[PDB]
Amino acid sequence: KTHVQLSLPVLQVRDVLVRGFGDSVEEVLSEARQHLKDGTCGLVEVEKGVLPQLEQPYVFIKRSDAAPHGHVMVELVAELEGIQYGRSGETLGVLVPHVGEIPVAYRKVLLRK
Ligand SMILES: O=C(O)[C@H](O)c1ccccc1
Repeated sequence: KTHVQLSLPVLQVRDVLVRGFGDSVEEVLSEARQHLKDGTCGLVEVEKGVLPQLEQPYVFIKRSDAAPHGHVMVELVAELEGIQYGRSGETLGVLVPHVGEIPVAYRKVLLRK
């Protein structure tokens, strides 16, 4: 399937133990996609002071369309040193590895895979 319904645990930035997916745009997009497949991906909602507490390159989920079965359609966009790889809509948050942190909420998304 081209899209997969996922429920992403929303984590507080100060709880996150592993603050990015790796060291290159290509690696972080690869690792994000793997963690989204394996159910080991969390979402941090972006506000003032969040991104400097996480590791670049960043992986964002961004709205790809204006929401089947409650699931917002999203795609992945990476960022390194102020350059974005991908073009998409509003940021829903930044993806990180999930290693057992307790979430504050779930974000229902339909991920373009
Ligand atoms: O196809 C799968 O195994 C799975 O749906 C999946 C989820 C997220 C990204 C890629 C693939």
